[PDB]
Parts: sequence; C-alpha cells; structure tokens
Amino acid sequence: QESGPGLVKPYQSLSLSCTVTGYSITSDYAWNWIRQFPGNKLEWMGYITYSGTTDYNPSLKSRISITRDTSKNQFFLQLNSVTTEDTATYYCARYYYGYWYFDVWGQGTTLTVSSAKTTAPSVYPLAPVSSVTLGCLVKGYFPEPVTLTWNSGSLSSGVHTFPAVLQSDLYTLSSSVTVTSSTWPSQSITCNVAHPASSTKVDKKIEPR
Amino acid sequence: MRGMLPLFEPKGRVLLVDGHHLAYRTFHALKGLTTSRGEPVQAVYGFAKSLLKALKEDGDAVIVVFDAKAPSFRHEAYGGYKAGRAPTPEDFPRQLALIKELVDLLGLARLEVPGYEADDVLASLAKKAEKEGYEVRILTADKDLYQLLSDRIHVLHPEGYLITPAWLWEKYGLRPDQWADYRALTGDESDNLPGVKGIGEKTARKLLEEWGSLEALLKNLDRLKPAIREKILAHMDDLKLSWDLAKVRTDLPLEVDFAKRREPDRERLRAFLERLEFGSLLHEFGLLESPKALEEAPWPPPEGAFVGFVLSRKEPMWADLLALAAARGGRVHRAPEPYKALRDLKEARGLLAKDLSVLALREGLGLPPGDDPMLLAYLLDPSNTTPEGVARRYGGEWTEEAGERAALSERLFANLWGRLEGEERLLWLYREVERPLSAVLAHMEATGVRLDVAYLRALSLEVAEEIARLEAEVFRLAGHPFNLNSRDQLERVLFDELGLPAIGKTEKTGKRSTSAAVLEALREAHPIVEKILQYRELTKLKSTYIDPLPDLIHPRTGRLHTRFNQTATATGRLSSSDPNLQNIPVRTPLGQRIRRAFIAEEGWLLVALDYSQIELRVLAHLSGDENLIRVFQEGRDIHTETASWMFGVPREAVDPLMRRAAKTINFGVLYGMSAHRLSQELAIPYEEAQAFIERYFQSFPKVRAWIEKTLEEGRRRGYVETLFGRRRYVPDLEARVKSVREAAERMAFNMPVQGTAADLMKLAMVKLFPRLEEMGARMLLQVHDELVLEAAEAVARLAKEVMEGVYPLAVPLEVEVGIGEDWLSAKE
Amino acid sequence: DIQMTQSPAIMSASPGEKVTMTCSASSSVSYMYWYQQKPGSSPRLLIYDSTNLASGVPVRFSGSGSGTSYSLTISRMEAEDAATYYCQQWSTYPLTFGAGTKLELKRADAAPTVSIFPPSSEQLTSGGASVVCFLNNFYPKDINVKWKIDGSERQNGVLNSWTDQDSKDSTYSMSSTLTLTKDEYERHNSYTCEATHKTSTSPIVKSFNR
Repeated sequence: QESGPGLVKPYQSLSLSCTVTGYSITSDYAWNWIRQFPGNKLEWMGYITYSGTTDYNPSLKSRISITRDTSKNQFFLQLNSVTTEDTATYYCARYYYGYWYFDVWGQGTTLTVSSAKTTAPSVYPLAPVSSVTLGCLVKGYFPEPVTLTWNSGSLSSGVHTFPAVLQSDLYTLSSSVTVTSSTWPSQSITCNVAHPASSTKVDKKIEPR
Repeated sequence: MRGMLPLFEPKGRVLLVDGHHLAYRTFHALKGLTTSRGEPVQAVYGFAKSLLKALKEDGDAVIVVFDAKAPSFRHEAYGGYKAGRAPTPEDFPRQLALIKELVDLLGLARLEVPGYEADDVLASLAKKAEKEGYEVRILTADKDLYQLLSDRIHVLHPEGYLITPAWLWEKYGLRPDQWADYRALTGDESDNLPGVKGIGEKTARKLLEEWGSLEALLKNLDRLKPAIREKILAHMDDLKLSWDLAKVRTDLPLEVDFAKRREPDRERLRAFLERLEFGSLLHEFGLLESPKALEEAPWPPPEGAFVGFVLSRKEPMWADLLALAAARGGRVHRAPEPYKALRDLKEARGLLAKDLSVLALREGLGLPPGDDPMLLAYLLDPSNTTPEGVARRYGGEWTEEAGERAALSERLFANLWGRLEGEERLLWLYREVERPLSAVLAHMEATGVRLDVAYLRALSLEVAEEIARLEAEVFRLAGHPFNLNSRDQLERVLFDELGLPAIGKTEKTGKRSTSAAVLEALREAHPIVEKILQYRELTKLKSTYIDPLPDLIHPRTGRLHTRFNQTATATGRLSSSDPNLQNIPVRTPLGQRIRRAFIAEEGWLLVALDYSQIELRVLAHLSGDENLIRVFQEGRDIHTETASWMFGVPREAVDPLMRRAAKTINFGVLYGMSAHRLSQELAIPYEEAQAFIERYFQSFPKVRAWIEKTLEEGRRRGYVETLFGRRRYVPDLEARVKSVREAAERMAFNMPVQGTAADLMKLAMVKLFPRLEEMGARMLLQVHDELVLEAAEAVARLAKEVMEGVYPLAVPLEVEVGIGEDWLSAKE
Repeated sequence: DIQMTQSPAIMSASPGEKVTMTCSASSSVSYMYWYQQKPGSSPRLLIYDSTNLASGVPVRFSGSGSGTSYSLTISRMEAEDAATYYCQQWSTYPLTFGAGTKLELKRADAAPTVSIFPPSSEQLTSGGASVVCFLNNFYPKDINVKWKIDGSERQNGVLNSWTDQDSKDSTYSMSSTLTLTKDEYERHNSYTCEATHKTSTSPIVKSFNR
C-alpha cells in the first residue's frame, strides 16, 4: 500500500513509502518503482534488492534517491527538486530475477504537484428522475482522489463513477446508480464519500425533496 | 549482549566497559595479524581503534581495572607489573605487556581490587553512581550483565551501536528485575548446562518468556509439562554450577573517587605504537569536508587520476562512449575524443573501474582496474551496493555527465579510505581479494561464451509442444473456453467451481495480492489448480520469456556477454546479469536442457569444476567439531555418516529412507530451519521431528555450541564476521514481532557459511588468473559454487590444485572435475 | 534512450473477430514484453518473446515480429479480452514502457437514458446552484449535449466528463454539470438538457419548470 502526501509544493523534496508484510525484504526479490498517467506514458525510477540496493536508474539520477528500513519492513523513496515536469501516479512493482519478468504491480495513488491549498469536499443530494436513477454531487475539493461507495459497498449494480474535471485549482466528481421503483424509497440508499487528503468523512442520505 | 571489539573502564556520562572476556575474544579471532619480525599483534591492535570510535560521542574520563578470578594469567596480564596473578597457559601473557604502559599515556586513571572477580566490580560501580546523580551505562560482552538496566542506565559500546530499555522488551519480552533467571536455564559458552529436550519446537531458545509465569526452578510449583519441568529435577548439581552468571553482587567494599581526565603524554604514545607498526593510524581525529563544485583543467599529465564515463546503455560491450573525464588534485580533465582518451590512460581508477575496462578490451586495449569506491563501501556496509547510494549517504550526488562523476570518485576515496585504514581485516580483503578480482571479471564479460545456434531454435519448437499439451488440459476441464492468467477472468471460473479460503498473516485485500501467492495453498486438493502451478514451473526458462541467445550475440565477437557484479549479494557471491545465471533449476530435466546450448569454440573444450560439499566443510572449520571433521579427513559421505550416529546403525545398513532424513537436516543447518518446516518437507510428524534435531546435536556437540556462539555474535554484534572478515549490517535481530525476529536469525548463521564458501572461490580466481594466460585458457562463468573454464587435460589438473590449496583449512577440500564439449557433457 | 510507440491507441472489436496491434521502436530492437490491464486491477502477463504463449493463456492468442516491429495477433475475440495492452524491452534499453493500446468491445447502437436533476437545499443556502444531467447507456462515444435556458443557448460553465467502457455490457456514459449562481437561478425558470445521438434524428429533450 502506497503511503505518502496527496499534495506537494514546487522545488521541494518528496517522501513516499511502500509497506510490506509476510515476505521480508531480506529473503529474495527486487522491488521496483514505475509511474504512469495522464499521458499514459510510463517512466522508470529504479529498484531495491534483498541484500541492499543494487539499482541502476535512468538518465535522471541526480534527483531520485532510493533507501530502506528493514526493521519496519518497508522501502522509502526521495525525489528532490520536484517540479511540474513530473508525470506522477506511482506504482510499487517487483522483479523476480534469476529468470526476469514483471507480474505483480502496485496500487496507484494520484499525487499532484501544485502551489494551491487543500480544500474540503461538499456533498449535495440529487432526486431521482425517470425509471429511478439516483446521483451524488461532490464538488469544491483539492486534490485527488475521493473514494465513493454506495451503501458502504453493498450496492454495486448500476454504479457509474465519473472522473474529476479541473476548473481553476478545483475538482468536481460525480456518480450515479440505477435501481427499481420498488426499492426507492422503502429502502434507504446513501452516498458514502471519503477524502484522505483533508480527512473529511461524511455520509449523505437521498431524501424525497 | 553488545560488544565487538575489546576495551574497558567506566566514569560518569562515559562508557562503563569490562576488560575480562574481551582479551579472550580477540585471541580466538583475527588470528591473521602479525608483524614483519615475528611478534604477535592480533589482540594488541584493538586499543587505538575502539577507544577512538567512542571518543566521537565523548564524555569526561576513563579509569582501568583487571581480573582477579582463579584462572587468570592471560586475562589480568594488562597489569602484571602492577598487581594480580593466577594460573593459565603461556602463549598469551606476552602480548598484554605492551598495553599496560599505553594506559597512563592517554590520560586515563587506574584501580585494582584483589580477591573479588571482575564481574563483581562492574555491578558495584553501576549502582553507586546512580545514587550520586551520575549517568551510567552497564556495558559488557559476556552474557552475564543485562539485569542492571533501569532508569538513567542505558546501553551502548565503544565497539558498536545503541540499544534502549524498551528494546529489551522487544525480542526477549522479559523484565530487568527478573533477568537473572534467564541465563539460569539457557546454557551457552563458559557455563556447563546440557539438557534442552524439546516439546513444541521451543526447546529452550524460544521457551524463555513462558518461564516468567511461576519460575518452577526457583521457589514454588510441583507438577507441569515435560521439558519445562522434567530437566530441573533430573539434572542434579548442574544447576548448582550455573550460578556463576548470577554472581554479580552490587555490595562490595570499595571507595574510589570519580575525577576528570588527566594530561595526555603524547611524547611516548607514538613511540610504543611504531614498534608495533601501527603508529600511522593516529590521524583519525580530523574532520572531513567535500563539495561537488570543483575546478577544471586540460590534458597535461593525468597519471593516477579518478575517471568517469557516460554510456548509451547499462551493458558495456554494446554501448558507445559519449564522454570521458579524469580527476587529479581537485581538477576535471575533459576529453574531446572518447575512443582516443583510452590509450592515454595507464589504469582505470575510479567508480565502475571494471565496466570501463570491458569497453577497452573490445577495441583492442589492455586496461587494468585499480581502486574503486564501490568496493570500499561494500566492506564497511553491504547496504551500499550502488554508485548512487555511496554518494548520497556520505555526501555527494550522481549525475549523467562524466565531468561531475570523475570529480566524485576523488572525494568518495578520501572519506572511505580513512575509515578503511583503521580496519586491517578489510584492507586484506581489498588488496588480495576485491581489486585483483576486478581484472578477472573484466575478461569474462569481454570474451564471452560461444553458443550452439542450431540447438536453441530446435528447443524453441520442442518446448512449444509441452506448452500446447498442458494448455489443452485446462481447456478440457471447467468446460467453457476463457482467458487465462488474468486475475479478473480467473475469478469467473472460481464462481462456477466455488472454493476460495484464507491464506494467513501474509497481507491480503489488494489487487496485487491476487497474482503473488494465490492458489499456491489450494493445490493440495483440486487438480484444476495443480495443472496451472505445474505449468508455472514447466514454462519458465527466463520466467515465461525466452531471451534469444542467437540474437543477443555481438556482431563483432560472436559470443554472449554476461555482466558479473562484484558487490550485489549480501553473503559475498558474484551475482550475474544479462543473463542472470545465479538462479537456475538444478537436478531438474528442464534446467539441464538449457545448459546444452552453452558450448565452446570449434577446437576448444569446456572444463567445468564444482566445489563438492563446501558449505558442510566450512561448518566444521568455524566450530571445531571432532566428529564432523572426522568424516572429511577419511573421505567418506556426510549424508551416510550422519544417519549412522543418529539411529545407531552401521554405515552399510543405511537405507534410502534414513539417508533422506539426514540430507534434509544437513541442508537445513545452513539457515538453521525449524521442526515445523522440517515436518512439511518430510512425512515425519511434529513431535517426531524434534528428536531428529536432538540426535544431530548429540552426535555433533560443538555444532550446537556454534549456533549459540553465532546467536551471541549476531544479536549483540550487529553483523556476522567470517574467517576473512566480511561484514553484514542487520539490526533486525532484536524485533518485537515473531515474524521479523525469526527471519533475522535465519540470516545470521547463513552468512558465515555461504559467504566464506564464496570467498574461497574469490581468492582462487585471483591465483588461477596468472596460470591461465600461459596455458592458453580462459575463465567464463561463476554460478553458485561452480567455475566453468574453456581450454584441456593439462588445465583440469592445474585448476584442481589451485581451488583445493587456496587456504590451509582444518578439513580437506575436494573438487569434482568434468571435461567435455558442452556444459551437459561436463555436468559438475 | 529509445522511444516506444504503440499503433494504434483506441480500437474496438466484436466477439469472434481477428484483432491485430503493433509496438514499434526507433532502432534495431531484439525481443518484446507484452502486458494486459483491466479497468480496476493491476497489470499482469500474457504473451512473451516473439511468438509462444505464457503460463496459461488461451490457444486463440499468437505473436509475431522480428527486427524493428513486434506485433500481437488474436484469431478469436471474446467479451473478456477487452483491456489495455503495454510493451517493453530489455535489449539495448534501460527499460521503459509504451503508450498503451486500449482495446474495447463492440456492440449494438443503443439509445441514451437522459434525466435532468434539480439542485438541493444545501446548495441554495450556500450561494450557488448546479444543475446536473446524467446520460447513461449509449453507443458510440460521440454525442452533443446542449443547454437551453428559457430559449437561449448556454455554452459557458459546462463541465463534460466521459467514462471508460464497461465490462458487463460494454457501454458509454457521460455527465454534464452547469455551475451557476443563486442570483441567476431565481431570475430564470426553465432549464433543458438535450442529447443528439446517432440512434435518433431528433434530440432527446428533458426539461423541468420551477
């Protein structure tokens, strides 16, 4: 699981960390670092072996730094002088060696480099129109992302999650679910939104107003 | 408990060391240190290095005391002309007659109490200063003092690191006030206590924390389970001999005033050390300064300079040299032509000196490698196996330009050489092992191995058949044809054939986890999931992929070039890359067919030699077991002789069932293993598996004592030293979680076995290199503990003499030879 | 450093058709790596160096290529093969991945389910008013949504957002939100959300009155 900040200022130092349990970083396997998004073009940052490091990163070696903590069983990442030129969306990959191949691959985490402040989300309820099609409007937050689940992750049918659009240092995300008329409003349907950046967790019910 | 290098003598806010067992430690280790005349100096050398390491943290002063036990002529010789004497051997009391004068020359005090033991003096000075208001820290090497750890009393050492009082609650889990009862049931060195038994795989090493609830041995309790109460009433007068560890009384009649440091007599300090040939390491009190902003210079005389280079790819043989520089006196010497600059240089000295020499040998130039900062940091800390990591940690950076990288090698030498000069064990490993090995690895990568281009294509269609058959097997079952390997479509078949349970403590929930170790526990029931895991092993070679051997052939030479990293590993082996031949499946019909592709020239033959059971030989040398050395001296089989002394049958009545059970323990002892892991490999139960480990220790006594000596010199040392002096920084040996401490112990006694076995190979490759140039032979590969050469009958007999007679050991080494056209014809 | 380019980027195919995609390099490339990634999962393995199939993999898949261009060819397409593909190499390269060939599934042309939404009480007390309009289930991606307030057409303040194709039935969904003020909402009355698609000649009109 990728742990770190959701926002970072320019020309500063970035600090990330991928935690591991069960299989230790002293038995076998090399742990890589590769990014992706928005242009869908990837870039390498290097690896970290069981013995120590042994990495040989690309042409941009003057900024990237890879270290580790074996006692806590995790490996750190340090990207000095982080600018807007960094594509971002870091994944914690892994090499097998002896016989080389990539198989597993990390989580994701969407980090953005900006000078703006962290803002809280505002959830607004929407009334279902035509064959019962509900909605949840989340707007006025910074930065990415928000975990949206209907009924704490019980209702998964008919769920269409829309991506966030950037409109002058601000984000707007939405979602919609389609159910039968015999369900609403005899049964309570709720929109659960959670933001890890601002630590704002709030639950919102869809009332017939 | 803590320690690594000798020293001693408390004082408020300063170190509270002991000088009893620290003289006995450096005599049984570092034995290869002697003068040019013939005077021993292997234990007299630890004075100016250890007390220096602690002076960086500093304090007020240091006093000096001796031993006063019954067997001490070797221990209390640090003050023979002062006071104190007892009887013991004559081989050591001559050496300590050189430190007694250097005591009062550094400005240190003195004290001596005859009659009472050295261990009783430390306990008195610790609790006395606590009442006065001073800050103390117990400090010791021997496993006796650790119960006195309380408030204001900490853990450190002039030898190594720092530990806190909460760090005691981590691996052990016991409290300081009851830590006197810990060693009263364990055993270890110097204390006679044989009897661990077993019951529940804990024995006595992992049982310790359960004894806290109702002592049993000391006051109360009558009935309880076996091994936890059976070995107390059975062993009479054995526990009444184990109280020497408990003899650390805090109530002794002694006054002594705590005063500050005296004036140092530097006029005689250097006079005594020059007669010992160690009067040059006194310039370690200085500070270091290093910035990446250096000057420039043109081409006038750049002999003995530090170079830097830029390549197109990480592989030297195919890469083009874009830029080359040098550094002498803090100035950068840039070049306009890369390929011309290689002829003006004498030797490749600097970072990645091996990788640049390979680029020269292709063009037709004999460039030798000199000093490298990569190998300097490897001997001090194995975590630094990168050209980037040595720079960023010690002060600097690694850019893409050659001009800044050349100037970096000059500074990374100035800082790491100072720390290496105080280490004689690492200087031997840098001059005789590391640097001249860089010249050997450069030739194996430059020449390469010729391949059979008509076999790899034929194997491509042969293995393709084995794939199509097992692909059709999963298609026959489950019914509907689906897209395999993809985690999203594999769960769709598990919807039809329901069967998804839990795995354990190994992290779940994520999407990455559904491709790592999933279905690996489910193979024990269903055949549908077995024909996918047997398929995962049949179709690998280069893990699913098959790196083309005829296409990766150079258009100039025509041979496959493999990069051998000298650092990389933790143990001390030579890890390969492009292709990584370090981990090949042996004794398997799949991995044997891959070796057939590796042949020699049109008139040359491959001479493959392999070390026959070297990991079992080193186990006998570091322990000194009279029963394990006995098997090798005669020239018998180790897997047969083990099963003979265990069950009580002769060597000829040993069947394939007992020889199998002994083979699993002989391979398991390398990393220790457990009764739970041994029960999974064999058909033998949990309670029966414990007896098989005991019969191993009853036949081989000193091996059990060696594991206790490595658990000593590991959890306390920080690293695990080999016969030559290799390091391995691991602070994981004192953790809270059961899964982190067990994984740490497995790595402790794994480095002195697999590392020394690799160092004997590293020292052999250096001595064999002069002999290959005259005979017309060459070195090619180095996998595990096997060296593949290319020549044939005259070289096979010469190579066997160098590998066996590399270092005089207690056990007789044996190498298995093999001459053939290919690697399969030579086997081992 | 060599440049990796995958031709093409976005493409669709029906179940039973023959699919083909290529990965090209700038210089003489030896051997290729092939990957696959579904929406909401980690990328895994599929086809390996030049031709043969990996651990598992259906018999319908097949590789080809040697020299400058390496390609992937599927003989029989199914509803579970639609995903994003990547390519890498380790010969004369310090390893970097490609652009990404996003393969989608082709289906029948369906009509959109348009519904207009009114703003909540919590938004009007704050000082703004956002009128949303959700359009679900339709083929293809091309659709024109027009906002008409009381007759006049608004173009400013329209936030359009498109989603990726589904795994259940493989369809498109779009969202349009018009963020206005409270003072501009109480001034007007009727708000409309139209939808011009391939399936219909006339637009799908949906409006509400205050």
